[PDB]
Amino acid sequence: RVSSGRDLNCVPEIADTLGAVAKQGFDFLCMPVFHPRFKREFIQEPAKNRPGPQTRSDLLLSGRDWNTLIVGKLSPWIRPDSKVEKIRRNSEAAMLQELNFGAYLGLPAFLLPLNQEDNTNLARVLTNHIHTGHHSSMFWMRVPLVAPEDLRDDIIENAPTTHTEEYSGEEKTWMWWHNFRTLCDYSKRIAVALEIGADLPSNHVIDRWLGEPIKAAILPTSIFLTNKKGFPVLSKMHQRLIFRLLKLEVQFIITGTNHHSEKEFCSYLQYLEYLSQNRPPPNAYELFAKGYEDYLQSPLQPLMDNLESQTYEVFEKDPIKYSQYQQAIYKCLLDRVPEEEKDTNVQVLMVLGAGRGPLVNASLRAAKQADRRIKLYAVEKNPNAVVTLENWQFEEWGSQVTVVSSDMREWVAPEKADIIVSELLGSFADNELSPECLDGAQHFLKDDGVSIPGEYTSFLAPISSSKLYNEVRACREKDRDPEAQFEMPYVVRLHNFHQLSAPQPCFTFSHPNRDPMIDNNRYCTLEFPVEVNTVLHGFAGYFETVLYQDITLSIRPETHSPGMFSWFPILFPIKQPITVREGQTICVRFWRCSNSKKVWYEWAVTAPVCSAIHNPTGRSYTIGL
Amino acid sequence: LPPNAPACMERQLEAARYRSDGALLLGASSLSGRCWAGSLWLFKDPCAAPNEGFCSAGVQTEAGVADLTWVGERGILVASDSGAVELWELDENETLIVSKFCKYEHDDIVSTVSVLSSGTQAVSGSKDICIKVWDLAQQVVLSSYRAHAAQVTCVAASPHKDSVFLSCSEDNRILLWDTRCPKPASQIGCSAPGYLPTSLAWHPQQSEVFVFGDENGTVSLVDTKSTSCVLSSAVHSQCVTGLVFSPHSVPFLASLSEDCSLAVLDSSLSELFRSQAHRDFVRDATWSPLNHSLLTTVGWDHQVVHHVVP
Ligand SMILES: CSC[C@H]1O[C@@H](n2cnc3c(N)ncnc32)[C@H](O)[C@@H]1O
Ligand SMILES: CCn1c(N)nc2cccnc21
Repeated sequence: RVSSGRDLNCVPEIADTLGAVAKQGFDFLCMPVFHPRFKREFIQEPAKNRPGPQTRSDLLLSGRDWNTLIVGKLSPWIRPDSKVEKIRRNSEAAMLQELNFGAYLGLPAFLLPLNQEDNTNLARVLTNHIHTGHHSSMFWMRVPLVAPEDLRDDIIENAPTTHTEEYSGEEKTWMWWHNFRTLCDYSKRIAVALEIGADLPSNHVIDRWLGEPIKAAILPTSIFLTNKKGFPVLSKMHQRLIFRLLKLEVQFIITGTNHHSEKEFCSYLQYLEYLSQNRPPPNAYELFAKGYEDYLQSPLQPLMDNLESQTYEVFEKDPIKYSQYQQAIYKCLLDRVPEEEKDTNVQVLMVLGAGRGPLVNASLRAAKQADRRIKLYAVEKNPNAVVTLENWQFEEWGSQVTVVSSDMREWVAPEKADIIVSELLGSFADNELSPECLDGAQHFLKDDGVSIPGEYTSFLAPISSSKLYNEVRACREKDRDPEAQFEMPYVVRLHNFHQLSAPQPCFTFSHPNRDPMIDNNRYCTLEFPVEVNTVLHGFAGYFETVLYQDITLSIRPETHSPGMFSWFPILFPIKQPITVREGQTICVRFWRCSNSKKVWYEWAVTAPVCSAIHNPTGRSYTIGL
Repeated sequence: LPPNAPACMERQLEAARYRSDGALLLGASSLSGRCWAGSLWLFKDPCAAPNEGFCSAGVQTEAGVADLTWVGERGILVASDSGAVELWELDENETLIVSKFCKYEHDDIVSTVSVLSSGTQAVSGSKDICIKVWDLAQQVVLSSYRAHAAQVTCVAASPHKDSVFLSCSEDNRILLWDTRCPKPASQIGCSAPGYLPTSLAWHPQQSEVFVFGDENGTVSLVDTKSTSCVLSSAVHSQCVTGLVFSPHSVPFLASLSEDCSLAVLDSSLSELFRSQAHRDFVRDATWSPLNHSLLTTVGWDHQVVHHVVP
């Protein structure tokens, strides 16, 4: 269910407080490490020589408690950005002092406010703490959805609250976070604690946070309504936000005093538990795809590489995919042998990349469904898999199946095919070089022959995710280009992100390819109208294929094949994030390039500003031929 | 130590307030060590403070005391770290101090309380950014205002007007309130935005002038009427924490700072006296009602100092 904690700014005895909040059902406690009112002097005598102790002893909890149950809080008098020089100097010293103490205690996180626009000196001081010894602990930057200045009651006669529509102004708190994090150069240790108020802002203002590293959501007691039986509860819209935040699996923090008295603080908490246990329970995909969220993987290259036995296991574990293939072959057979010919006419069906044989079996199930006669070839270059095929053809298929252990581009067929069937497709359709493989094989398809699939089309959509940008960035490796990470696609269950525009088709391929001169290179230009303010971090890729007539496969979200878990989305990063303003168009350029040896993608953003061309010459990433 | 009185008094002396009869109210917090709590003390011999076994009454508070005020002659209204305003009642004999109400209405440290000229209402301020108006008799919040955009530093009730008080905040606003107006708050202060305001005191006679102190050690004399900044002197080398007017006909201004010094100023904000006696932060000042030349300061150095002001 839910991981949640108590925020307090009063701890008389840390023993009792912790027990109490544990008793109440909290997983952890956010509290000061020094007394919030205990302003300290570092420079001026006499205050400087204030006899210690400066705070309460580390001996008061176990190492294990400090490690797991406690989040620290910067003292609220500490103002590194004060315009008063002496306050700035003491606030630097005190911020260091307090951060160093959290680190001494081995606290797993430490809360710091972004409660105004200028946090430059705060950023500078935090970045220094981070660049003093490599540690794991997190900084939770406490940012409001809505600036307190824009939340204030309209009760100052000579200083009224402006009610003029304010698109950018209502997003100012995101800019506070954005600027702070940019100064701190996207440290993986700096994340967001999103503080939520009674007034939810516009949905555009909430949308600003879609791709951001939110670790916690702070819920004041204030924002809870009361129901008839006096229980604390939340507005339908507060509930919607909570549901959004549960999907992002953040930790919830309850702050402020009890405003529902003849109820404990577990009443707030039980409400949250109530909402999580009462969420739409996860579909099959959402459970399959669960552990894989924002996890970057190399795209498979099953041409250049021999896939492992367990790789084929998981391909085979997607029945919806093979139902579709059965059905496409089913339909194609009936179209090709009339009932009066069923028994005199036997169709040569060649599986091209047969792996351990599920396409062969589907072809078999299809023919007995169609009550038509089929001769199979099962062509596979991975000789490890050929082992599985040949044990199958001996023990089960018998001689209806000729297993061919060769490359389809090289194989000399004893005869031509009525139908070729292939599943040579990656998450970006042509990224496994299905075009080149099928081009090489097409000379042995009969002049009236069907390829299944007949067609595939790749799609791109620009995305915002500071989370994924940071994950890519952290894939630097010794003994290559320090920026190579950014010039290669990743397969990933895209999760913490914002789609900035509807996907658009990128590259399309047709089989058989009639072209007199066939050329599988490509140059596409795409314009993505963007209706928000945002930061572009890369392009989600998806694909659609026509197996046969109306039978298709898709991971394109708008047309996703339902309950098919094969093929996560692909992600083209860019080296430098690009600010985009509501109304602006993102223009991206993609090339498919090749030698005799290798095929690769190059890409450039050309609007609202230009990127570098990514992966020029295939220097960071290529697909082997 | 009387019945119900702690053997030991928390180190950080936060509040000092003479009653009419010359008896001394002390608030103190524990701002360090294992236990972060606080205490209330009555010293009918003011020369015996801060020593705990020469006290008329004393008691332990759950949490630390951020601010203090007398309510008449037996009431103590308390701004807690706990987010509670708490009303402590004196004893008949006046030998113990006993909780009358303790209300958890603020979401953060209660930083500031003031009793309104009424005597039956008070206004608290808090780090939760709100200002609340209290019926003391009924033990409830009548009003609650989110006027400000940062934590509230000071709230000071007008001497003679039970609907009027000042507030100031790190949002750099000084607010003149009047609860009779549908929009009660009016933003007041100098021409240019200057340094955050830290302390407020109404002139005890002219209830349309007050002084504020800022975080840069300047004390400033303001006229609500001309709504412009009359006089200001740079009195302190650190934030001005408290401003206290003497009981005198033409009253003297006691100025306390985190620079650990006391200044006493005339009406024109000129320097008369100054005391380095303290070697930590100076927290409060009260003038003896009995001897108007006596000025009593407390500090975090746990010194109770009696000043003779010439
Ligand atoms: C089922 S995943 C695709 C399969 O096609 C096989 N394959 C890929 N390219 C070729 C090729 N050119 N010739 C024969 N088999 C291929 C791979 O080894 C893999 O088992
Ligand atoms: C079995 C089809 N397939 C290919 N060719 N690449 C894949 C990657 C993920 C899932 N299925 C895949």
